[PDB]
Amino acid sequence: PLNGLNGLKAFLETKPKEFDPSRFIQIYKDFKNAFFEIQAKVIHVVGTNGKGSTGRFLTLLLADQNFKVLHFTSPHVFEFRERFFLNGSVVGESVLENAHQQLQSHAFSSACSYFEYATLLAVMLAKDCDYLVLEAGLGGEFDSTNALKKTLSVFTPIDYDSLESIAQTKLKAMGSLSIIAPQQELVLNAAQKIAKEKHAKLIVVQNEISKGVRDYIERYHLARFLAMNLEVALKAFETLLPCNKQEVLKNLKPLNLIGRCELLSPNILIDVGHNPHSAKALKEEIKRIFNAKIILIYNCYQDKDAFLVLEILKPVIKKVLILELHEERVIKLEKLKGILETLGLEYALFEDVEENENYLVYGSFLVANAFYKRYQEK
Repeated sequence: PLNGLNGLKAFLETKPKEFDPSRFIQIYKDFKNAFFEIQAKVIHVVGTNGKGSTGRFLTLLLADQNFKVLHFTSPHVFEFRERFFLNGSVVGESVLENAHQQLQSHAFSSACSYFEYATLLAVMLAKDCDYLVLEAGLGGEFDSTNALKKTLSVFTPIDYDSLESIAQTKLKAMGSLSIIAPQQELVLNAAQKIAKEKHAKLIVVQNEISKGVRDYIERYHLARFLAMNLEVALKAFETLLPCNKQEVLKNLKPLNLIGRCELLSPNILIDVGHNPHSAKALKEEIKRIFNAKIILIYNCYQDKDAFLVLEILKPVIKKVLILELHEERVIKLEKLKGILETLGLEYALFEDVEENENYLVYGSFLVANAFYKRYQEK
């Protein structure tokens, strides 16, 4: 399907995943000429944390109103097609290969970067959708998703050169109508200044969780996801559909994201997070699922509070197996060893999983995807 000489998998391998802002603007113009100007209303999800859950919550609410929605996310945990959540499910392989087959014969498709091609695939897949929930990549203000006309932007919490510089690149591409989750003070200030400069409407989400959202989270034991992420998605929903007065949380299905609190096997739990909030939720899920101390397979980036996360997990962790990663912004090995020694956690390097033991794989998309490849090859 996605395989073969002309398949999508081979085409993506000609685009090694790791600069010309004018490129995709030109690519997208050619796409619209050669194909179509998408009619779906486009929601641009921009931020540092909570992009995935905020966007998927909004997608689920819209789908519950019998709307056709595509949710475009990045990166992926196990398979590339995770990036396209179409009409309530991950896109089928043959549907994705068919979109690729239509695109690949055009020059602008060969000019695409890896992520730029994924963006065009999302637009192709969403041709007949009512809404396109479009998560920004790492391109900043020149991100490929910036080239599509937007109905609404949703700014999830922004965090870590400087924080002001991060906020600037994300917020500068705000359109006429945007929802902003609770932010740090300088980020809210920067957003308000830009909105005034652009005559735009900025809807500031109150730092407040409704009973309906609390009830939904407790009813499904969804502590894995910040309640505020659903509050922001609900505000987006109400902003898109101001005439809807239904109690949409009562029949909202439980949120499930691939690679979040996911049992890959009876003895392997996998999660791409790295946060005190997700660590607490995984501790609780470890207690429910295994009801014993387990082994942690772990690494993290240099910018994260590894100490606190490991301290939170320690009560249910008997040993840490460090998943050696040489990518550059990963924490240095000896520094991580010192945190584990401060905490009193036995550790070693990860090599293989034993069938008689239980494991949590945790730390990043990178940690989970790199584990999965080594696990795949047995």
